[PDB]
Order: sequence, then C-alpha cells, then structure tokens
Amino acid sequence: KNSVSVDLPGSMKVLVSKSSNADGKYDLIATVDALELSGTSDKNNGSGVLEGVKADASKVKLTISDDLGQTTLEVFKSDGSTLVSKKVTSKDKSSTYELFNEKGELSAKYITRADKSSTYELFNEKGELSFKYITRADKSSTYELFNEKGELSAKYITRADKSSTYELFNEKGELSAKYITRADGTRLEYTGIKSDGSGKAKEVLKGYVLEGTLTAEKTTLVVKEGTVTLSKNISKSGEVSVELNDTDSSAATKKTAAWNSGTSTLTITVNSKKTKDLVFTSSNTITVQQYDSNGTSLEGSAVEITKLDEIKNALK
Amino acid sequence: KNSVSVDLPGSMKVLVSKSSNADGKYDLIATVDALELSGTSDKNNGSGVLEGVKADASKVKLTISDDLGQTTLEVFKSDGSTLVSKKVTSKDKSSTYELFNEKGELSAKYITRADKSSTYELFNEKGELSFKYITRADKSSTYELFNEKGELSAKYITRADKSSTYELFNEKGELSAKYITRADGTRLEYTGIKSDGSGKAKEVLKGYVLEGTLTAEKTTLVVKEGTVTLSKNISKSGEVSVELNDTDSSAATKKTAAWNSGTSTLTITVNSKKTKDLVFTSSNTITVQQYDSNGTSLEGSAVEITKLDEIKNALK
Repeated sequence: KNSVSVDLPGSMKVLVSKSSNADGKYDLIATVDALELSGTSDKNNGSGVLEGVKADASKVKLTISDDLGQTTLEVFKSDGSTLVSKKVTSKDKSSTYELFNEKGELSAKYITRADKSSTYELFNEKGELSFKYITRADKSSTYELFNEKGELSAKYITRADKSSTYELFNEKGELSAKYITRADGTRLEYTGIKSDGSGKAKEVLKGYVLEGTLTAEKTTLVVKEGTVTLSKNISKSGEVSVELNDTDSSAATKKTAAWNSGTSTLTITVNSKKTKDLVFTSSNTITVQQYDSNGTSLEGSAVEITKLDEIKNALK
Repeated sequence: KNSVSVDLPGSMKVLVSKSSNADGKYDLIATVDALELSGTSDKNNGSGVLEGVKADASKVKLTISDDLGQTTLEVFKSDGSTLVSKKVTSKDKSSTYELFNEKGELSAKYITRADKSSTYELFNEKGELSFKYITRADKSSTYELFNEKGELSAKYITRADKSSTYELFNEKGELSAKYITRADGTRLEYTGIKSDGSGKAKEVLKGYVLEGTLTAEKTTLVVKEGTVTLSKNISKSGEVSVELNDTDSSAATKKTAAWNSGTSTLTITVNSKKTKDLVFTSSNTITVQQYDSNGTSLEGSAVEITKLDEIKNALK
C-alpha cells in the first residue's frame, strides 16, 4: 500500500504508489471534499486522473496536468455528463469555479487572477447575467446590477481613496444619473444625463451647494451676483479651473480675474488693483483673502467660506 | 435684515424676522441647494412654508411644522406638481427620502430610523422592486436582489463578526440553496433544497469536509468507518450535538458514546472503559484525546484533527 505524497494546486494532496501495476502504471489516492478518489497514471509524479462516486451517485473527477501546472475538479450528476461544479486551479493560486443548476447549465462563476483581482457573476433562469462583482489590483470594488435585457440597471463602485460612485441607468441601459461621494463626504451629483453625456450638475460641499451643467468635456458650476459670473470648471478628469466674467462696462468697477492653476487661486482685479484671492483648496473648500489698499500684498488672514451668500458677497 | 437662526430637523436652518407684515406675518429665509427660499408665517418661531424657483423653473417647497417637529422638502418640475424629490424628516432623527425619475414616478426610496436602521429601495420602470439594501443597529448589512416580477431571487447578509449568509431562490420563490460563511471562513452549504425544507448538506472545515442531509428539524453530517457511524447534528436553532452508533455486537470491541452538551464533548467507550474524548470546539475544529488504560484519566494532550482520515482513525 503506502508510499509518498505530493502537494497540488488548489490545496490538495495526492498519494502516489511506489511500484507499478499490471500496466506499468502507478496508483493514485486523494481525499477531496468528503470523498476518497483513486486513479492510475503513466507517471509517478502525482499527475493523472482520479475518480470517485459519492454516496448519492455523483461522479467526481480530479484531473492533474502532467507538469503539475493545473488541477481540474469536476462534480457530475449520476449521468457522468451533467456538471454540478467545476474548479480549475493554477499553480499560481489563480482559479476558476463554476456552479451549475439542475439543468446542468451555469448558475454562477467565480474567477480569481494571480494578482488577487476577481470576478463573481450570477446568472438567472434565462442564462443571462443578473449581478456581477469585480475586484481589481487597485483595491477598487464594482457591483453591477442588470435588467432582464442584460443592460445595466445600476452600478456601485468603491475605491482605495475611500470615495464611491453610484450610477443609475435608464430603460435603454444609458447612464442617466451619477453620484460621486468623495472621501471627505463632499459630492458631485449628475442627473438628467442625455445620450450626448450632457446633464445637470450639483456639487455638495460643507455649508453650501453649487449648481450648473455637465457636458461631454466638463462640469461647469456657476455663481452669479449682479453683473458678475463665477464659474468653477471641473475637468473630464477631476481638475479644477475657475474663471470670472463681469458685464460691468465701467473701468472703475469692472471685475476681472486671473487663474493660477499651480496655487489653485483666482485673483480678482478691479480698476488696476488686485482686490482678493479666492483659493479653491484640496479640502474642497473656498477661502477668501483681501489685498491691501495698493492691491499689492495680502491683508489679514484667509477666511474659509461657509455659505453661498459669502461667495456672492465676494463677487460684489 | 434683523432675524434669528432656528435649527430644524433634517440639518437645516431658517432665518425669521422678529417684526410683522401687512397681514401680521413674519419673514422666512432658508437656503436648500443653491436656492434661496422665502415665505411668510403667522408665527415667529421658524415654522411655515418657504418656496423658491430654480433657474431651470423647478419648484422648491419647504414645509416646517408649527412645533418644529417635522420638515418636508419637495422639489417639483416646472409644472409645480410632478415630484423630482421629497424628503420628510422628524426631530426623532428619522427620515424618508424619495427620488423620482425624469418620468415623475418613484425611482428610489431611502428610510432612516433613530438608531441608524436604514432601508434603501431601488425600483424599475414597471414600478417593481429591483434591489433592496437594509442596514441595522447591530452593524449588519442585507442585500436583496429581485427578479423580473419583483420577488426575491438572491439575498446576501453580512454580520458584524464578518460572517455571511448567501441565499438563492427558485422561480417559485422557494429557497433552493444557502451558503453560510462563518467568521473564521468555515462554511455550511445547503443545496437542492425542496419545498419541505429538506436538502443536501456539506460543512467545509479547515482541512476536511463533512457531508449529510438537511431536514426541517436538523442538519445531520456523517462519517462512517467500518461498523461505526458518527453523526454531527446541527439543530434548526444552531445547537450542535453528536452521536455514534456501532453495529458491532461484541462487548470486546463495540464503541458506544455519550454527548455532554455542556462541554461540547463526545466520550467514546469500549468494553466498559472510556477510550477517547472528541471535543467540538468554538473554533469549528475537532480535537481528540485518549484516556489511559484504566479509562479513568486523559493522557497526553488534546490533538486537533486536520483531515477526514484522522476522524475515521478515531472511530476504529
């Protein structure tokens, strides 16, 4: 009887007999699940086919490749044809796992790649994808809900940075709404999104919200006070730029502004003097600081804005 | 320009003038998104109705009850009657939030209670529930997926201790499969579940698996060695108990056993001597420890079983 043993992909062990049988082949034994499997092989390395029959007549089949590079574990009904499950594991620790219904067709499928990223897919009665979960190397997680046409109904994404994205889709599976919650709890909300990617935009900050529009390229959020319009643009990416336009025609009172991307600061000028800096911080806040009477140096300290009225006051 | 701030349920604030008007009424100002609402009231306490119209002609209405006990915030389309959103909040910290699609019909409903027990519901075009998310006070999360017709097809529960339950339901709404993953990664798997609650059971432990049956009253997992049958029962209510029968008729060799539910221990006897204790531990492991030749005291130390063959050896 007793000889040596061999580790296999998927945390299984096979015992391989010393000495050959009547065909010059080696006996193989492995206990997998609650079942002792047995087989014979050409080789003495632990590769080959082992089989067993469970108490309920299910047929089990473990196939170990010649180089020990992979294992396939199949469970069939009495038939020996219709699958119950199928697990293919690589020496990577990478693996596929398929679960079948009593028709012998795919109910669910789990994949994990070498880099630790994985998919779970749940199929329905119609052999159609109902839900899907995807994990990537960047430690993001995606949850996808499908309608009875296999189009997206909803999608939820969580990221490493602690932010999330929740997407809702219309009857045709086109994106209709998108809600982005930043790590800090501030939000960008897009609604009424059309087939060209245009829509309504809202940014939810601490103490106030900005509203505006979405287009293919950018998000433009707008604050208006009298003749002055302030626009905060947020890139197709995630980049902030800011501009100001004043329809005031009098050179004594007309506001203009310069944007400095490097410092995230809009500097307002009136009548050839700088009047204030608006800083758009990495904390998703806005600060305001006034210049001195020469429009030369900054005066006092920057003040954090806490409501929309204060932005408007700064634009007067 | 001479008001007081009044804090309102749903984390809002309202400004009230303490000076009357051409009706004996007071002025109300509040900001919701980037919209200034206004209204007037009999009362000077911050209660009443505030309204506003957005740039896109959306109608906004804030209703504050007389005792400041409840706020209702409604957003309507330009027609002033089809709902875009509706948020009802009580001072009890409880809230309901309803979101409607471009259509004007209920898309999503979010209910929060005082303890943070909250329910999120997502509806399809047919007015039917597609998905539900329920969090409780105990830190547990439930995810419910519904079919076309809007009845449960899959349910995923996560508890505080990192354990989970995953349930799959058939076309008829009946539970067909159920997978319990314990905090420590051991699993109970129930498959082919019939209309009477009976089915196939598998317990997946560290290093081995046990199989058996599910009936309405219990799960019975069995290991057989020679004439000996060991049965691990897991009751409807989750209580583990253990039994052994030996068909051997000789007093010299027949195993009998006693189960002590207080110590989670099966003591085996042969020929009037205790031979070993099998402990079924809180970590979902089995240990084995032999008695001395008197059957009086345990010898050595308890040994953790790691493979099915070791259970069978203990039964020899």
